[PDB]
Amino acid sequence: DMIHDAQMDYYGTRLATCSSDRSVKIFDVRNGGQILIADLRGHEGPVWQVAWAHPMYGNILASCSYDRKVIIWREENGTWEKSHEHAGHDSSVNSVCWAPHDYGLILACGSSDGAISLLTYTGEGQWEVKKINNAHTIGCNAVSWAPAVVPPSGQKPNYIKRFASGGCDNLIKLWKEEEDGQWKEEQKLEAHSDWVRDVAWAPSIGLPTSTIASCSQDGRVFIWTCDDASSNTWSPKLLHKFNDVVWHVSWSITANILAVSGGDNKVTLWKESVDGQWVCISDVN
Amino acid sequence: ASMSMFSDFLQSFLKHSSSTVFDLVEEYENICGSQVNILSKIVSRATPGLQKFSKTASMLWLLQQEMVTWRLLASLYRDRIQSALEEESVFAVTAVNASEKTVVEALFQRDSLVRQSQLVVDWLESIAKDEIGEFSDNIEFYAKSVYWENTLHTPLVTELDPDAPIRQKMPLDDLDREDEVRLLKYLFTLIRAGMTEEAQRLCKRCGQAWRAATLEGWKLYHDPNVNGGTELEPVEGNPYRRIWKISCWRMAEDELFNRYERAIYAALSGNLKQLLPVCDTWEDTVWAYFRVMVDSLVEQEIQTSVATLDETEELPRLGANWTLEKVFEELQATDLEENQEHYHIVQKFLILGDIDGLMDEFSKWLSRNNLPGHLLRFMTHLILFFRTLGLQTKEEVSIEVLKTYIQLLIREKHTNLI
Amino acid sequence: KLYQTPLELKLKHSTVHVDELCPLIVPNLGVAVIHDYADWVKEASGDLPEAQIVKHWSLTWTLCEALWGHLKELDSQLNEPREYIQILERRRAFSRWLSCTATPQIEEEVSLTQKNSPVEAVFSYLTGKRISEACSLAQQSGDHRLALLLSQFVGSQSVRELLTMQLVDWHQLQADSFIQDERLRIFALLAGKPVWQLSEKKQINVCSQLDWKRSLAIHLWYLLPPTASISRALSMYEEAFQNPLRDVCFHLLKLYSDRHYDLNQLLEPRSITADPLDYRLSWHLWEVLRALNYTHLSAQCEGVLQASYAGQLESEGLWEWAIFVLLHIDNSGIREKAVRELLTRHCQLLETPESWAKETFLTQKLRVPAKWIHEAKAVRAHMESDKHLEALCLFKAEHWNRCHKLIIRHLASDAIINENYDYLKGFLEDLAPPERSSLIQDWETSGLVYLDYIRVIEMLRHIQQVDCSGNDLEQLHIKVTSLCSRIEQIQCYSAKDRLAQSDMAKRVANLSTPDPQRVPLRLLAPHIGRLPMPEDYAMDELR
Repeated sequence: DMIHDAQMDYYGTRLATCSSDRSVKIFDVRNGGQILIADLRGHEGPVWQVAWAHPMYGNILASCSYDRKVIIWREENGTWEKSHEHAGHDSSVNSVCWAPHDYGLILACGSSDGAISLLTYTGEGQWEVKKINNAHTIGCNAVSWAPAVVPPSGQKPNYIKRFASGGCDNLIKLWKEEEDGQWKEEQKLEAHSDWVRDVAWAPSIGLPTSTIASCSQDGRVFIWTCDDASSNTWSPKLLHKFNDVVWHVSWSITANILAVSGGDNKVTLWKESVDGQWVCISDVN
Repeated sequence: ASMSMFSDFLQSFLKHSSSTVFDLVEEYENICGSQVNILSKIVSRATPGLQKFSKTASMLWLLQQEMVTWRLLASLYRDRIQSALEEESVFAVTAVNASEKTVVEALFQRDSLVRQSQLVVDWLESIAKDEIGEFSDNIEFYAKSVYWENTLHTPLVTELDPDAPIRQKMPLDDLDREDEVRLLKYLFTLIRAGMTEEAQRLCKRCGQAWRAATLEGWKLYHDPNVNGGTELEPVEGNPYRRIWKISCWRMAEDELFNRYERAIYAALSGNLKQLLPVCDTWEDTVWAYFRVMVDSLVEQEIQTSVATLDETEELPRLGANWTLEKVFEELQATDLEENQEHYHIVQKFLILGDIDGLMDEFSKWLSRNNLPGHLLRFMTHLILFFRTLGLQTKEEVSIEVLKTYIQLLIREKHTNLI
Repeated sequence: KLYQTPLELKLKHSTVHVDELCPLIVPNLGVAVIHDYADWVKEASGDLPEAQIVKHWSLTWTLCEALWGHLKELDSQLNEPREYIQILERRRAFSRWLSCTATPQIEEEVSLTQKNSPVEAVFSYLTGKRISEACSLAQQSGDHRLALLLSQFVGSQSVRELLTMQLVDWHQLQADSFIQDERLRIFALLAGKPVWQLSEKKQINVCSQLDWKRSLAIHLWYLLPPTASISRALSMYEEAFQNPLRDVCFHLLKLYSDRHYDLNQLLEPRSITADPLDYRLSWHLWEVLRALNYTHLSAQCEGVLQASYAGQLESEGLWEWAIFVLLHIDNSGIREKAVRELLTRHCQLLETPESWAKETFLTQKLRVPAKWIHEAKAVRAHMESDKHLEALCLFKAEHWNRCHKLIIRHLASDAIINENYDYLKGFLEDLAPPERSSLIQDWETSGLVYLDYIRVIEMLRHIQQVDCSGNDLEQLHIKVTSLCSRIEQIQCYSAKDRLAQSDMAKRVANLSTPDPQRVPLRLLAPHIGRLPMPEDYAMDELR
C-alpha cells in the first residue's frame, strides 16, 4: 500500500523497497525498468528504513522493522537468505544505517526505548553487539554516519574510529572516539523544539567543513556545520520553516543539495547559494 | 658564523686515529650541533619577513641535515663493523619454552636487517625528539581538573567509561571533545618522537588510564622463570597481542569520529595513516615504513616458529613485508624533492649500504655538484672516514676528493692545515 | 559538452603529471570546454548550441577572447621589453567588436534621424568607428568645416586644447552663441573627454537614447589612448556611469579593467549579488587567467569552481568531462577523493571496449591511475551484474592486490552445471597467476580445492574403476574440511559459500572412499529444517 523508505543499491543497481506490510522487496532497475527479484519476508511489524552495504564485503542489505529485530540478508548465487539476525532492542527500530566502505561491515540501528545498536562483523560473522540504555527521553529516530574522515607506513590506513548515533529529544549531532575499549561520544547540540524526525550527515567532498542536516516535527530544517577541524563550534542554520512536519532529509554527493522530503506530500531541493542562505531549487512531482 | 667549521673538522680529524673513528664522527655531530644551536638563535631573533635571513635559514637546515646524517652513519657503521666481527662465534640453541621477549632478543642478535632497521627507527625518533625540544610542559588546555569538563558541566553521558558512542546517544561536551582530540594528538606526537614512558605518564596524569593500559600492551609476554636469558623481576606482557592488533586495525578502519585517536592507535599498533601522512615528513614516513616492515617480519617469524595460536588470527593482516628497494620507491613517490636533496640522498645511501657507488658517482659527476659548497666537503669527509674505518674506498676517488679539497682550500685562502 | 571530440581536443592541449597517484594540470595552453577561450568559438553553431541561445554565447566568448586573451604578434620588433603592437591590436579588435555589436541598434536610429535633422547623421555614423563615412556625409550636406574637423579623430594633442578653447569662447564672449546640438557633441568628442572635461557641452545626457555599449565605445575609441592603457580607459569610462547589474557583457568589461591588481576581490563580489555568469564559464575564465599569467587568482575559489564544474558535468551523464574538470584542482587529497567518486559512479562506459566508446582509453590518457578504474568497474559489476562474470574482469585487470578470497567467493556461485567445467578450470588456472603476482603463498586453500575438485570429477567421469588416493586426494579432502568448518562451527552465516564448498567436496564423493559426506546433523537441522538436509540418503538397509 504505502512504502516507507526505498534506497538504491550500488552505482544505481537494485532498489531495496520497504513498506508497512512486512515485505522487503528488492527490485532491479535495468535502464529505467523496474523489475522485482525476491521478496524477503520474516518480521512481525512494519518495515521502516533500509540501507545497503558496500560492494567490498559481497552484497549485504540490512533492513529494520517494527518487530524489535534487525535482519541482514545477503545476495549471492540468487540466494537471498537471512544471514545474521540481531534482536537486542527493546522496542521497535526507527532508523538503521551502515558505516563507510572502508570500515569493514559496521551497521548502527536505533531503537525506540532509549537505546541503539552497533553490529560490528569480525573475520567470520560474529557481530559483537555492544549496546546499553539511557539515551534520549523518548528514544532514537535518526541514525546516519558522517563522512569517511581520514587520519605514512605501508599497510592498512587509519581513519577516525567509530562513533555515531542520534536521538529524538531535540538533539542530533556527531560524536567523538578515543583509544580505549570502544569510543566516548562528545558532541552536544540542541536547537530543535519537538521530536527530531530524520538527521542525515552531509558527505564531505575533500573539504574540512563538515555539515549535518536535521529535520524535526516543528517544521524547521536545521543545517549544523563546523568552522574547522577539531574545533568546538556547532552553530546551526535554519534553512526553511514549514507549517507541517518533515519526514526524511537526504543530501547529494556532488553539490550537496539537500532534499527536504515532507510537508504537504512533496519533496523540495535546497541548495546553498554564494551569499550563504539556502534557497529552493525546484519542486519534485 | 659557519666558516670556522672547515678548520674545526680538520682539527677533529687529526686528533683521532683509525681506532677512534666513531669518536671522530661523534665530535663531527657535536661541531654541527653547536653551530645549529648558534644559527637557530640567529634565525629566532630575526624579524619575520626580512629576506636577509633566507640564506641563514637554508644554512641552518643544511647543517641540521649534516648533523643527523653523521648520527645515522655512526649508528649503522658501528653495527655493520661489529656484526662482521661476531659472525665467527654464535650457535644459539632456542629454548623450547622461550617467552616473546626472549625470542625477540634472540632475533635482534641474529638478524642484521631487523637490528639495522630498528637503528633507522631510533635515529628518526631522535630527530623528532630534537624538534620537540623542552616545550612539553607549556600545553594550555581549557580543561584544568577533569576529563571532558565542559561536556560534564553541560548530565548527558550514561556510561562514564568509553563505550557510550557504541551503546547509545551521542552528546556530551564540545570542549571535552576538543580536549580529548588535543590529548590524542599530543600522545601521537610523543609516540612519533620516541617517548612512550612520557606519553604514558601524561595520559595517567590526564586521566586516560584505559588509554595508557592499551598503549602499554605493545610489549610481548616475557616470563622471568621460563625464559632464562632475560631473567628479570616480574612477568610483563600480555597474551592477547594479536587480539589487540586486530582491535586496533578495526578501530583504524572505522571512520567518522576521532581522526587523531585513530591515527595514534594505528601508530601504536603498526599500521599507516592517510591524511596524517600528507603533512608528515620524509624521515617520519621512512621511519614508519621501517617500523611496519619490522612488525611484519616479527609477525611472520612468530607464525613460522609456531608461536601464535590459530584462534588469535581474527582479522586478516598484510603478510607481505617491504624491502629496501620498496621503501626507497615509496619514499621517492612520497617526496621526490627530499629524495633528490643531497643530504637526504647521502643518508639513504649510508642506511642502505651502497656508499661506495654513491661516492664514485659523485666523483664522476664532478668531472651540478659545483653549486653546493658543503656537499663536496661532506662527501670528502665521508670518504676519508670510510678509508680510515676499512679498506674499501677507491684510490682514484680518494685522490680526486683530496684534489678538490686542496683546490677549495687554495680558493678560500686557508691552506695552513692541508 | 556532450561530444567526445571536444574532450579529446581539450585533453591533448594539456600536460598532466602523475604526482602521488593523482593527476594535475599545471601547464595548459587552451581548453575546449563550454565558454572557454579561442578554442570554444568553433563549437558554437546552429547544430551545437541550439540557435536561439547561441549568438549571446558566441558574443560572450568573443569578448572574453578579445579582452582576457593574450595577443601575439607575427613579426618581432627591436624593443621587446614593452608591448605596443599587441596593445594596439587588442584595442582595434575590441573597437571592431563593439562597432559590430552596436550596428544592429544604430542601423534603425539612422533611418529616423535622416527625416529630422541632417547634422545628426554624422554623429550617428561616427559612433560605429566610421571616419570616412562620416566625413563624406558631412561634406555632401552643405557643411565643410565639420568634415575637416572630424578627420582629425586620432586621439592626440593640439586639437584637444583647441576644442576646449573654442568651447570656452563660444560659451561666452559673443553672447551665448546658440549653435547646433549635433555639432557641439562632435566638437567636444575631439577634445579627449566628452563627459569629463566639458562642463557646458557634457555628454552625460545621452544615456536615455543610447545604451552603455555606445557610450563605452565613444570613450574607448575617441580619447587619450596613448597617455593611458586600455584597462585604465575602460575603468574610467565605467566609474563615471553605472551599467547593468544583470548582464554578462556589463560584467566582463568590469572584471578585466580595474581588476588587474584585485581580481579575486572583484570576482567574489559580483557572483554573490548576481548570477549572470555560468557554472563552467567562471571556471574556464579562472583557469585561463591562471595558466597564461594574466591576473592573480586565489586557490580556494579555483578549487570551488573546478568542483562545481565537475559536479555539473557529472549530473548530466558526462564522466570524462567530469574527471577532466576534477583533475584540475589544487589539493591532492580532495582531487583523489573526487577521482575515486567519479570512477565509482561510472566506469563501464569510460573504457576502450565492453559497451563503451571513449577516446582511446580516456581513464589512462590523462595520466590518471588505471588500476583504480578497473577496481571500480569490478566493484560495480559485482553489485549490478552477476558474480560469475564479475570475477573474470577483476583478476585479469592486474589490480587485485591480495584479493584472492573475494575472487574465489565470486567465482564459486557458478558451481552448477557439471557439464560446463571449462569456466571453472579457467578460473582456477587464472587464480594462480594473481596469487603469484600479488606475492601470496601462505593462504591458498580455496583455489587449490576448486582446482582439485574439477580434476577429480574429470578423472571419475573418465575412469570409474580407479578409486585410490593419489597424494593430492588427501590435500583436497583437508581443504574441503577446512572450508566446511567455517560453516560448521565458526559463526559464519554464508549460505552460498557453504553450498559451494559442499559441492566442491561432493564432486569427488562418488569416486574414492569419502568417509565424511554428510550435511547438517540433528543439532541444527531438527530445529529449523528446510535448508541443509542431504548427503545421508544411502542407508536403506542395515549396512
